[PDB]
Amino acid sequence: NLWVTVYYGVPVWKDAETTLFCASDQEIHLENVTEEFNMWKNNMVEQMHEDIISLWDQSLKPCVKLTPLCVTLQCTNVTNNITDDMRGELKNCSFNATTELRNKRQKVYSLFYRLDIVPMGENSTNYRLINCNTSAITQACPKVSFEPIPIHYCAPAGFAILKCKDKKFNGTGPCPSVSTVQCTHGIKPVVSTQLLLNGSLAEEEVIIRSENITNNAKNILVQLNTPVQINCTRPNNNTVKSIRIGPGQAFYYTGDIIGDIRQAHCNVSKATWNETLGKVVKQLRKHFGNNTIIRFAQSSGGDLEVTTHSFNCGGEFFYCNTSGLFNSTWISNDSITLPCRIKQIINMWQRIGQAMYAPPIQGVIRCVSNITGLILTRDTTETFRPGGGDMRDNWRSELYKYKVVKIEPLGVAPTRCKR
Amino acid sequence: EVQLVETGGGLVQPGGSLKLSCRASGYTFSSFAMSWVRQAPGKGLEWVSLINDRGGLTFYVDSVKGRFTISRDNSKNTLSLQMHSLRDGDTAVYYCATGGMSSALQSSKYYFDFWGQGALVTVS
Amino acid sequence: LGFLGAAGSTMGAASMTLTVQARNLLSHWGIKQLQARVLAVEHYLRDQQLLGIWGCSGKLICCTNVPWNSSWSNRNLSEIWDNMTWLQWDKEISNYTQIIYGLLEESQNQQEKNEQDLLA
Amino acid sequence: LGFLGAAGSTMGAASMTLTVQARNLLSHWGIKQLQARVLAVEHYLRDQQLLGIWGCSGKLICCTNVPWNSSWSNRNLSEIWDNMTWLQWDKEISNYTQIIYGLLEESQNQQEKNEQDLLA
Amino acid sequence: LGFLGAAGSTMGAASMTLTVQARNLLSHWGIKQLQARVLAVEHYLRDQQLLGIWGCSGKLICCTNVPWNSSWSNRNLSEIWDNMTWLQWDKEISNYTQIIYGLLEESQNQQEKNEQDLLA
Ligand SMILES: *[C@@H]1O[C@H](CO)[C@@H](O[C@@H]2O[C@H](CO)[C@@H](O[C@@H]3O[C@H](CO)[C@@H](O)[C@H](O[C@H]4O[C@H](CO)[C@@H](O)[C@H](O)[C@@H]4O)[C@@H]3O)[C@H](O)[C@H]2NC(C)=O)[C@H](O)[C@H]1NC(C)=O
Ligand SMILES: *[C@@H]1O[C@H](CO)[C@@H](O[C@@H]2O[C@H](CO)[C@@H](O)[C@H](O)[C@H]2NC(C)=O)[C@H](O)[C@H]1NC(C)=O
Ligand SMILES: *[C@@H]1O[C@H](CO)[C@@H](O[C@@H]2O[C@H](CO)[C@@H](O)[C@H](O)[C@H]2NC(C)=O)[C@H](O)[C@H]1NC(C)=O
Ligand SMILES: *[C@@H]1O[C@H](CO)[C@@H](O[C@@H]2O[C@H](CO)[C@@H](O)[C@H](O)[C@H]2NC(C)=O)[C@H](O)[C@H]1NC(C)=O
Ligand SMILES: *[C@@H]1O[C@H](CO[C@@H]2O[C@@H](C)[C@@H](O)[C@@H](O)[C@@H]2O)[C@@H](O)[C@H](O)[C@H]1NC(C)=O
Ligand SMILES: *[C@@H]1O[C@H](CO[C@@H]2O[C@@H](C)[C@@H](O)[C@@H](O)[C@@H]2O)[C@@H](O)[C@H](O)[C@H]1NC(C)=O
Ligand SMILES: *[C@@H]1O[C@H](CO[C@@H]2O[C@@H](C)[C@@H](O)[C@@H](O)[C@@H]2O)[C@@H](O)[C@H](O)[C@H]1NC(C)=O
Ligand SMILES: *[C@@H]1O[C@H](CO[C@@H]2O[C@@H](C)[C@@H](O)[C@@H](O)[C@@H]2O)[C@@H](O)[C@H](O)[C@H]1NC(C)=O
Ligand SMILES: *[C@@H]1O[C@H](CO[C@@H]2O[C@@H](C)[C@@H](O)[C@@H](O)[C@@H]2O)[C@@H](O)[C@H](O)[C@H]1NC(C)=O
Ligand SMILES: *[C@@H]1O[C@H](CO[C@@H]2O[C@@H](C)[C@@H](O)[C@@H](O)[C@@H]2O)[C@@H](O)[C@H](O)[C@H]1NC(C)=O
Ligand SMILES: *[C@@H]1O[C@H](CO)[C@@H](O)[C@H](O)[C@H]1NC(C)=O
Ligand SMILES: *[C@@H]1O[C@H](CO)[C@@H](O)[C@H](O)[C@H]1NC(C)=O
Ligand SMILES: *[C@@H]1O[C@H](CO)[C@@H](O)[C@H](O)[C@H]1NC(C)=O
Ligand SMILES: *[C@@H]1O[C@H](CO)[C@@H](O)[C@H](O)[C@H]1NC(C)=O
Ligand SMILES: *[C@@H]1O[C@H](CO)[C@@H](O)[C@H](O)[C@H]1NC(C)=O
Ligand SMILES: *[C@@H]1O[C@H](CO)[C@@H](O)[C@H](O)[C@H]1NC(C)=O
Ligand SMILES: *[C@@H]1O[C@H](CO)[C@@H](O)[C@H](O)[C@H]1NC(C)=O
Ligand SMILES: *[C@@H]1O[C@H](CO)[C@@H](O)[C@H](O)[C@H]1NC(C)=O
Ligand SMILES: *[C@@H]1O[C@H](CO)[C@@H](O)[C@H](O)[C@H]1NC(C)=O
Ligand SMILES: *[C@@H]1O[C@H](CO)[C@@H](O)[C@H](O)[C@H]1NC(C)=O
Ligand SMILES: *[C@@H]1O[C@H](CO)[C@@H](O)[C@H](O)[C@H]1NC(C)=O
Ligand SMILES: *[C@@H]1O[C@H](CO)[C@@H](O)[C@H](O)[C@H]1NC(C)=O
Ligand SMILES: *[C@@H]1O[C@H](CO)[C@@H](O)[C@H](O)[C@H]1NC(C)=O
Ligand SMILES: *[C@@H]1O[C@H](CO)[C@@H](O)[C@H](O)[C@H]1NC(C)=O
Ligand SMILES: *[C@@H]1O[C@H](CO)[C@@H](O)[C@H](O)[C@H]1NC(C)=O
Ligand SMILES: *[C@@H]1O[C@H](CO)[C@@H](O)[C@H](O)[C@H]1NC(C)=O
Ligand SMILES: *[C@@H]1O[C@H](CO)[C@@H](O)[C@H](O)[C@H]1NC(C)=O
Ligand SMILES: *[C@@H]1O[C@H](CO)[C@@H](O)[C@H](O)[C@H]1NC(C)=O
Ligand SMILES: *[C@@H]1O[C@H](CO)[C@@H](O)[C@H](O)[C@H]1NC(C)=O
Ligand SMILES: *[C@@H]1O[C@H](CO)[C@@H](O)[C@H](O)[C@H]1NC(C)=O
Ligand SMILES: *[C@@H]1O[C@H](CO)[C@@H](O)[C@H](O)[C@H]1NC(C)=O
Repeated sequence: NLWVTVYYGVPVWKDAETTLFCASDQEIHLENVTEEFNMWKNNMVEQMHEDIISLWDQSLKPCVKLTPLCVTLQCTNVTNNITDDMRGELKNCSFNATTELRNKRQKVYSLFYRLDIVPMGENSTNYRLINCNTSAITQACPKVSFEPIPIHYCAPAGFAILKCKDKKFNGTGPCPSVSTVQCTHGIKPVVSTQLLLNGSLAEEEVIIRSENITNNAKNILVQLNTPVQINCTRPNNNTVKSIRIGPGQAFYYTGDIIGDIRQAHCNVSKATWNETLGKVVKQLRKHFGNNTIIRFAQSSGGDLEVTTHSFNCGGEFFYCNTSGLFNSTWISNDSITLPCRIKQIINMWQRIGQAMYAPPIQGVIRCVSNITGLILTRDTTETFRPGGGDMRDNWRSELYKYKVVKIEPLGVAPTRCKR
Repeated sequence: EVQLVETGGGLVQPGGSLKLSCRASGYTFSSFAMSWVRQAPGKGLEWVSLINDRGGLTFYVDSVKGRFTISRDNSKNTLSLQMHSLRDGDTAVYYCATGGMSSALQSSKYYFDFWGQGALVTVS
Repeated sequence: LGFLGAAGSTMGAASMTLTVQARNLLSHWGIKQLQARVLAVEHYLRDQQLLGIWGCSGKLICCTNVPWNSSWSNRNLSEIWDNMTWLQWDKEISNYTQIIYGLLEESQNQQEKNEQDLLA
Repeated sequence: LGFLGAAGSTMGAASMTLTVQARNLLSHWGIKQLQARVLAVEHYLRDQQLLGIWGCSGKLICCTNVPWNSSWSNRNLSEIWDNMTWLQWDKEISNYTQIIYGLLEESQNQQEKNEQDLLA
Repeated sequence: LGFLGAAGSTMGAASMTLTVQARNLLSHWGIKQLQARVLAVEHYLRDQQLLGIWGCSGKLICCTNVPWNSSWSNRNLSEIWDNMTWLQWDKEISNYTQIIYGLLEESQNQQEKNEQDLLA
């Protein structure tokens, strides 16, 4: 009747995990393929997380380790015209630093942000740096930028990356329009918390994605279909000086500020932001009731790293207060100014044993970026607050459309052909 | 409705040549194997030749094996037979027929489903 | 006409693109990339070894002397080759591939011994 | 009589040493050596896969059903096998090897389908 | 019935388990493990290449046109296939395997040339 016939080169695949490789400085449509996608169970996210951290750590290996600076500092108030918003933000700290010769010392004074230092014994002249009790700070190399250069992830032979082209796709379930790609689009590893910057926009509508939308323990990733432009600045002219603390080892610090001292801040158009939230609210009401109340509120608690919008602006690390963006209730040429704090001693990843010193940048800093999505958490009346402390969510927002499968070319079927 | 229409020749001298052709319509031409079946004026049916749906495989009755060529054009829905050396014994009606073979991934045939009306070939 | 382009097509159509997929099976930081490459080679060789064991070495379409059990699938040829894509077919008989593979090996083992004794 | 000893000899002489060359295709500090070894294996397997695709698996000399186009080379057999060494020949037709390889694949694909339908 | 289970059995019994062993040939800290895996692949490929050179590609039992020299072993078939296990046999003719391998290669080289001239 019918006989087993063996075929090799069959267009069949199964879900699989593997190691993807980099490509830095092609697409086949698959006409009648419907595939099941599931962001949040996508291991491409876990790989990107580990690769970004590893590359970050590698870049600090050849940089000056600031152990000579774990000394007592004598700090007084800065003798300049400091506005009310900046009182107590800066301190003028003196210390005895090592030099290139072991039997010599030098007296150095520098400006530090208050967030980077701590009083000892509750004494108002003697302070230490924040990490002297937990870690050695490593200074980032001034020649190495923090720019989020795009990375493409490519599959090894025997594997393929499938891509979902459905414009209304929410990260899970069947995708009726699937193509095969050799390598992903370039993804910029932008590191930020509650507002996602410089990512991809939704093609048509604001898309709200959540692993379980009714579960208040889960985060909600909101992709915008329009960017909101945000303008950030540190409006102070910084004079950057350096000293040798060892054999070819230079430490960089702010010596002084030229002119008045003002608070760093970000500007979001008021009208654009109100249109953006109206769109988010309309989509939230498709998961929540229609005749409901949607309230936005500020982050409820935790340290500065999670209660603010954290980002790298021109090499400086900003911590902006977004209570001016998330303070409204929606029931059935102005701008919003967001105050920002600056830190030089940071921990980047949610880790304890590492710390980095970001050397100051000479001059005045300005950067412009696009808000392309929000990370929200949820508490009638539903209340939503900013979230985003875990960087894996930033990467889920770009990788949600990709899946990795293994090719299984061998198979059998009945035919009328016999050996 | 499936139609097979022979548009071949007529009278030819012994030792000459004559080409038959058959135009097909009403079905996917390329899905079926085809054959030529011959009927002498006073006789029954005789199988002469068979061709594959893709045109790659041909089979013949021994009596015409070194003389006839069976061919196919799947773009023009045309079946053809080129006959050479035409013996007096080749006088017959030649019918265009669909069937006689399948492609392994298909249910089998081994019978003829459709017939044309036949060209009369006379060798004098 | 590219790699996996036929994935949504019928088995009888997709079977004509076997060389398209066959050619895409082959091609401390950097170690995990070597592991991926070594593993891809090992996977490839196991499938090739298996075809050799079954007597299908060197070919993409191989007919055998193993009959089909309709307990494996009772669909006819029009259901299988003119519908059920290869992805659909693979799901339907996944439970039976080890039984079929064992029967392909057993058959080849009898064939090689019957052929050595006819050359004697 | 050793590896590449026939490189300067005529194609018809060099063709008798094919096993001499075939056997010399197979065999942080130390990683670049693994990369070289993995790469050598991958190269080897791609050439073997290609012979299989063309229906030449397991042999050093393989005849095909692909006719020669004299647009590729219009030299006769005495010019090619009794002069032009293989290095010279390779230069002369380098521009045509992808056309020829494509035609070898297309032919094998028709041959395997015509043979499965004759076993039916 | 598992891997090497037949090692203590007679050659004529052990010859029926060839697929059992064939399938067990394939599958800074961690580098020596990659070296072991790369090496296992290279070993495998050399044995497969050698079978191809002798004209035995794709099969576990291969008959050749090389006669046996009784200078290699003068035992009869009952002594060899109904006694001397494969471990015992391997010891007895170890001194002759390179002579035999050379003669298998020479024979295949004559066979491929005689077959190309008959297709001409
Ligand atoms: C979101 O995307 C926008 C658009 O890409 C991005 O804005 C860009 O930021 C970079 C980095 O701050 C700007 O590039 C600098 O421009 C100044 C002014 O000309 C130059 O002086 C800088 O060169 C010095 O510093 C470099 C190290 O960063 C050294 O390598 C160099 O030798 C010099 O010493 C540098 O070129 C760029 O101009 C803007 N683009 C625009 C249109 O404004 C924004 O930062 C992204 N946001 C986030 C959070 O990633
Ligand atoms: C953010 O908006 C404020 C207004 O609220 C801008 O402040 C003005 O800046 C101009 C100089 O360009 C001064 O002449 C005005 O006197 C300032 N107004 C006030 C009320 O202070 C600020 O420049 C904007 N932002 C950014 C990020 O550069
Ligand atoms: C930090 O304090 C130092 C003094 O400890 C300030 O430097 C002095 O400035 C006066 C002028 O006001 C000069 O006459 C002294 O010679 C300077 N002393 C030294 C050691 O340079 C310094 O300006 C203060 N820093 C800031 C940013 O205000
Ligand atoms: C952002 O600014 C708001 C004020 O606009 C801060 O909110 C206040 O927090 C204190 C607790 O420390 C409450 O007692 C006040 O009632 C809050 N004010 C208002 C108007 O609600 C908020 O803490 C700041 N966030 C960060 C991270 O600095
Ligand atoms: C066909 O299979 C029949 C039932 O076999 C059983 O069911 C199948 C689905 C498998 O699970 C198998 O392991 C079970 O044994 C047999 O009774 C029948 O004899 C088989 N036909 C053959 C081999 O001739
Ligand atoms: C091939 O099968 C066709 C469909 O058969 C029917 O539907 C399938 C899914 C089963 O449930 C089967 O038992 C049903 O009878 C038939 O229409 C077609 O005629 C069959 N072809 C041949 C040549 O037998
Ligand atoms: C032989 O080639 C003729 C010319 O083909 C063209 O020139 C060669 C050198 C290649 O560059 C090719 O890609 C060009 O198309 C054809 O016209 C002729 O039909 C070919 N013979 C065959 C295939 O029968
Ligand atoms: C084979 O070719 C020989 C050389 O032919 C001539 O030189 C070559 C390079 C071309 O330019 C060609 O057009 C010239 O005619 C002939 O001497 C020899 O007779 C040929 N052999 C046969 C059997 O035809
Ligand atoms: C069989 O072998 C005879 C002796 O060959 C020699 O002894 C064997 C054991 C090997 O060491 C070999 O290298 C020596 O040459 C030959 O005299 C005899 O001709 C061979 N039979 C053949 C090849 O027909
Ligand atoms: C096969 O050989 C058997 C054993 O032969 C004897 O012992 C071996 C070890 C040698 O020393 C040999 O010279 C001796 O003659 C025979 O008993 C048996 O009959 C032989 N079988 C056949 C068919 O000839
Ligand atoms: C600082 O503020 C005082 C009071 O308004 C003013 O007299 C003084 O000139 C300002 N300093 C500078 C450098 O302008
Ligand atoms: C220094 O600044 C702090 C604000 O952080 C203020 O409370 C204190 O009184 C100031 N001391 C002097 C001497 O100006
Ligand atoms: C620096 O050294 C001097 C002695 O030369 C000492 O009086 C002063 O308190 C030291 N500075 C600090 C911050 O300990
Ligand atoms: C360092 O001191 C701070 C108080 O200034 C304390 O909160 C922190 O836990 C200490 N770190 C360690 C490792 O003990
Ligand atoms: C995402 O889409 C799936 C499939 O339609 C649906 O079951 C799920 O509830 C949706 N989740 C969200 C947050 O929209
Ligand atoms: C989603 O969350 C609800 C609680 O809001 C829970 O009852 C339900 O079981 C969860 N569903 C899944 C698939 O985890
Ligand atoms: C900042 O200081 C530099 C001198 O180092 C001067 O050339 C520049 O114009 C100043 N910029 C501003 C905004 O004050
Ligand atoms: C941001 O700066 C651009 C010019 O670079 C300006 O057109 C835009 O209005 C500014 N946005 C806000 C919110 O101030
Ligand atoms: C935001 O939208 C609401 C609802 O339409 C409206 O009442 C409110 O005035 C708007 N606010 C701004 C700043 O446009
Ligand atoms: C919710 O309101 C919108 C109009 O804003 C309407 O189109 C939609 O059908 C309503 N959905 C339900 C469940 O009532
Ligand atoms: C929210 O807006 C009201 C004015 O409508 C203002 O009084 C209140 O302080 C704002 N809350 C925050 C946290 O800024
Ligand atoms: C914001 O989006 C627009 C539209 O895609 C683009 O032209 C612009 O360059 C983006 N801005 C930034 C800072 O990337
Ligand atoms: C997809 O299905 C349509 C019929 O609805 C068919 O014409 C087309 O060829 C199929 N696509 C593929 C890749 O087979
Ligand atoms: C699908 O299956 C049926 C038999 O079940 C068959 O008649 C048909 O040819 C197949 N394909 C199409 C074209 O629907
Ligand atoms: C395959 O096996 C599963 C259990 O693993 C069983 O539920 C199913 O009915 C079997 N039949 C198929 C899909 O062939
Ligand atoms: C080199 O050419 C000479 C003729 O000049 C020939 O006798 C010799 O065999 C050739 N060498 C090789 C390796 O073929
Ligand atoms: C070289 O080519 C010519 C034909 O062109 C041929 O007669 C001769 O045999 C070839 N080899 C020699 C020995 O020169
Ligand atoms: C081969 O191609 C080159 C251009 O790449 C051309 O100049 C040459 O004439 C071609 N002919 C040969 C050597 O066969
Ligand atoms: C071991 O030898 C005995 C005879 O003494 C035999 O029956 C048994 O089958 C042999 N074992 C194997 C694995 O062949
Ligand atoms: C062992 O060898 C002898 C011949 O030497 C043979 O008669 C016998 O069959 C072989 N095996 C057994 C069963 O002893
Ligand atoms: C095999 O070679 C050794 C020397 O290496 C020799 O002593 C022995 O007699 C030879 N004969 C055998 C065991 O076949």
